[PDB]
Amino acid sequence: MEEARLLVTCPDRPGIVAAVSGFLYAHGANITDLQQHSTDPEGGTFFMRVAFTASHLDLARPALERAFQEVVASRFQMQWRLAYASERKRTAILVSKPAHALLELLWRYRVGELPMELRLVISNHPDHREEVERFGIPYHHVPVEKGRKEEAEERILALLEAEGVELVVLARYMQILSPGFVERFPMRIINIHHSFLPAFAGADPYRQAYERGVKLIGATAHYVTEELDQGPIIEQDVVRVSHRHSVREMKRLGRELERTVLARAVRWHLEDRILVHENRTVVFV
Amino acid sequence: MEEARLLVTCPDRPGIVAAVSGFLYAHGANITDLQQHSTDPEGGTFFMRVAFTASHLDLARPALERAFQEVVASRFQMQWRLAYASERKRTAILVSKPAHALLELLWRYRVGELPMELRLVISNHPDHREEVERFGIPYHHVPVEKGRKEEAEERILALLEAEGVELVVLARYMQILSPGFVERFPMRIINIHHSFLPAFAGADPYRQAYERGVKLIGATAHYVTEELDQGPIIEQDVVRVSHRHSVREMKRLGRELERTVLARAVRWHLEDRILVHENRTVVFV
Amino acid sequence: MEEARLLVTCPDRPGIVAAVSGFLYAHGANITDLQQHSTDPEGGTFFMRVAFTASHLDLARPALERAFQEVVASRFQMQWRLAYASERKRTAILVSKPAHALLELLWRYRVGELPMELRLVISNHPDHREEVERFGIPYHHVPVEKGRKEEAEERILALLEAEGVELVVLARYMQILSPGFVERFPMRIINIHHSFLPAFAGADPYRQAYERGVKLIGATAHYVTEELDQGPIIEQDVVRVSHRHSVREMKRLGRELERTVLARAVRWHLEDRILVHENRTVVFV
Amino acid sequence: MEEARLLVTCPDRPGIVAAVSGFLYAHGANITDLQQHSTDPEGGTFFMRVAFTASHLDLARPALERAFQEVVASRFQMQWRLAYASERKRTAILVSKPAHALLELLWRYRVGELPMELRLVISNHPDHREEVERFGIPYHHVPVEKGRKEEAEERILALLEAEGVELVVLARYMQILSPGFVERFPMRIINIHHSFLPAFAGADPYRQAYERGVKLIGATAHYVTEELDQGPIIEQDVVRVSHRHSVREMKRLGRELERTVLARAVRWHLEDRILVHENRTVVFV
Repeated sequence: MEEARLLVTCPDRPGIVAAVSGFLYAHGANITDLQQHSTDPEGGTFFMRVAFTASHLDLARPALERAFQEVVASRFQMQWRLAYASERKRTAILVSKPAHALLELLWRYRVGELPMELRLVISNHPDHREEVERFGIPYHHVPVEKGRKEEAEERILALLEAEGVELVVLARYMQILSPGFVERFPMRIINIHHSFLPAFAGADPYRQAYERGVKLIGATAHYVTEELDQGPIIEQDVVRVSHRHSVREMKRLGRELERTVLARAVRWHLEDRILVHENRTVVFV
Repeated sequence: MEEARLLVTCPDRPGIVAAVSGFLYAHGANITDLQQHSTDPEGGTFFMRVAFTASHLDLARPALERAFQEVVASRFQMQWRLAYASERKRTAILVSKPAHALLELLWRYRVGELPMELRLVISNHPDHREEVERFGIPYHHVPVEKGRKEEAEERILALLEAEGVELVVLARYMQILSPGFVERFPMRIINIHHSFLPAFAGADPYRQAYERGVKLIGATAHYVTEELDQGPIIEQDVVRVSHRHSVREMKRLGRELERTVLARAVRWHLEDRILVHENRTVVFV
Repeated sequence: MEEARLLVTCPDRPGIVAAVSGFLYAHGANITDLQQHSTDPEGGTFFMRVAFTASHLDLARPALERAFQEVVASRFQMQWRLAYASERKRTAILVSKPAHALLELLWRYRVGELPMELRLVISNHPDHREEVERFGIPYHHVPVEKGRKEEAEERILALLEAEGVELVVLARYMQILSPGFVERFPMRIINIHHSFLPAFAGADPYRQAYERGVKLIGATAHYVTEELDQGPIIEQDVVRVSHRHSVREMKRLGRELERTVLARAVRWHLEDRILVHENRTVVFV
Repeated sequence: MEEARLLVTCPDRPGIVAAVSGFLYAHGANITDLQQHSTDPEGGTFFMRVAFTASHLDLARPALERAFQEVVASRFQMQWRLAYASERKRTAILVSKPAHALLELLWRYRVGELPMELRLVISNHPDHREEVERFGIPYHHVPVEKGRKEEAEERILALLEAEGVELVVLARYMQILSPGFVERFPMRIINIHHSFLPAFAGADPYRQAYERGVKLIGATAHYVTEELDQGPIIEQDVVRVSHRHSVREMKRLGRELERTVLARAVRWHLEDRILVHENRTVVFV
């Protein structure tokens, strides 16, 4: 069967669920999943993901959209999107030196545990061409020269635009992205990075965490923003470490943690379970 | 504010959520929480817990019930219940020799983390009278004599009936309950017990688990049934153990695990998040 | 640098650690990891794993082994072993229809997370030939015909001998192994399989479970033994399930659980961290 | 039976385990637990905890201590300690407005899960007098007036001295302690407090967090030091949060996290499982 997903965010008022479930009912659909959240009882914002089925979710789609928009969307000033499971989001993976993130994604993709359409892997290094190509996926090596940054980014954009990339995944890509680039992929660029307690801003954090004697290693997957501030956090987790682990053993623990947290975030983004509002997310698991 | 909770279970058909959220909307309520589950897309059974607020949830209650029953309940052959947070379920704790379960409950109750009204603690032993009374709660020691079982149970029932006990919690009560007794507390008697992998039916399981070299200890909180088969499982969890732990150390791990799992189940039952159907539960966390 | 590992098991006696470490000291070795365990304070059996490095673990090895046998071993009646990290254990993987456990092993092996030397994969089905050989590993299909089981085992055994397999992993191999077969691999056959709370013995476990309303799913890896009883358990773990997950998604989590649990017991074995005594194990992680 | 614990720390050298265990053996002791650690393979510092029992740990103790000092200690330049389980450490608890951390300590102490000898509770508020004294523990209220902080510390110190406090626990004590105060309790003051990913420095942490859309909350227990920097971390842990939880329920989970995390570091300390070297700790659990 075909599963349609209705993602909705709007100002919190009474009757949104009644309106939506009621609209869907009149169009002969059957809710298979319904979740909602309100940042505040009265006032604030409303969030809802509704997964459902219905006969002929084909040419019956543009019409389903027109009606929802006229009948419900406009009434509640809703921000929404109707997504179908059969749809496979054209994605791209940018990567630099580290390969733990990329590999987990490629493999999880290969055994069919990530519902996407991986179009290509872009890297400012050649290191992974062999492994990536063995998966039947285009590997594009486009160097990132000093000052010649704009040089590189132009190619990358053309590349993604040519392929119709809807999602860009930074699998430990070590180069910064100008606000202009990020501007073309709003809440469409997922990134991963190391976290700690307390936070460790410096050179070789995995040496500073060990130096402070931390008992935890964190990792944070988030949406990338032009904004001066880190984008909407998607997922966060930690791996326990003890006096036992050496800078060598912590790094391995942190990678396993990173590739896991990142895949989790990508899987969620692909299953359409992430709703963004302001600089936070509402993840409907 | 006052929080009202609508628990509903019925045969799965399209339009239940539309009907319920729509009814609540017309009665000027605001959904603060909505969760639902369907055992099967088409066919099967429907479950839903709706927490909400509204002005004057007082004398506006019996009327809210009449309408829901005439307008929604009868239409969908629903099994339902309207519960209020201000309501404090009159409960009772039966206990025998072990005290880990009872203590966790008493304390969690004392620091206000269990929304109930503990009326009394019944025991077929005297062991805990001192601790229980220090909490300002009646301790009733009613022996359970050989063959004179019916003798004991009569007192216990009279006791609970006199107090208006709505929930009975077996905090490691070591005596069996005749089907007649259980018959007066349908899905109102929560119990806790040890679990393993593989299961260990015998004398001194905590010696057989250690003897088999298990790496896990389990505990299961469930509703008690006259039925020959263990009642609806509410919650289940495990605690990891290694070659290191001795029968002495496993027992301590299993108790900490039991009192935790049991309190969790009681807290859920009290917050009205447990829906029973057949011999399973749908817990809305 | 070469990491030597000393695994020792013997009747618990005072002074075993003194004798073992004193010996290693005299031989100019430095202990990098030391772990011990005693089943009982008085009497019982002692277990210990000592990882150390030393100048010239070259042909200095045989002498190291002779000296330990004479000076410490015979004296304490210990069953021991001295392994070298660089000795990648020649292993084989048996598999039937299900591929989740096989794939995990293959990928973790390729990414270097499993220190072994995969020599071959054997199956009573041809299904996985393409994928396994894509990893550069020989695929040998040996059907298992009712009545002709005898003939199958002999071939399987010929292949393992010709390859000098030291470890046999059953990644969800669905065919029974005769005691005659197992007798040839004392504590050298690791198997994986389902587990539930309560347990289940029938057709469709992930069915009788969804049926009982369990909140957990268990997986158990263990060495295989000739006798009736299941062999020493190596690792056990769980995955939380609920009302949300379906009978389908319950099987998916069960696979991801098994694959992780089995790969873990394999790595611990390959890393020489498992000691067996009776029908239980000591795992020094 | 009396369990003796030998905590040792010294410049990593070959033969330390040989010398320590050989010594204990000669003195007729039996090792029940042995754990060691080396920060670096070559050079660095060695850490070790040995739990053992022995015939007549009576006045045989001073001799045991003399002999170890002469034969092993001075030789390896080790900072060591020999603790006896029966020596219940005299401890004190400081607390301000928040009571969650205090209550947990009090209850776990009463139920016997914290091997210590609570001598007193001191607060710059009178709020908890009734509850603390209900546990049979003296309550001493010492206000902290701006400008009169000096006068407060002196009294607090007089109370601790008169009681012979060996361990000072800060169960969310909201007042600053002068270096002069801390200097009197080298590695003897355990404190607890919030932590986030990313961290937060302002008014209302559980506000700036709900603000950033974090999915975790952290708590860190650690010894207090005179210097600017936070002292050696003892334990760290987390609690997952989401969109579901509110700013209210985020504080509730944060309390339950802190109380558990602090009580854990306290028990490990009381059980002599913490060794400090520089600004980090080694925790042998």
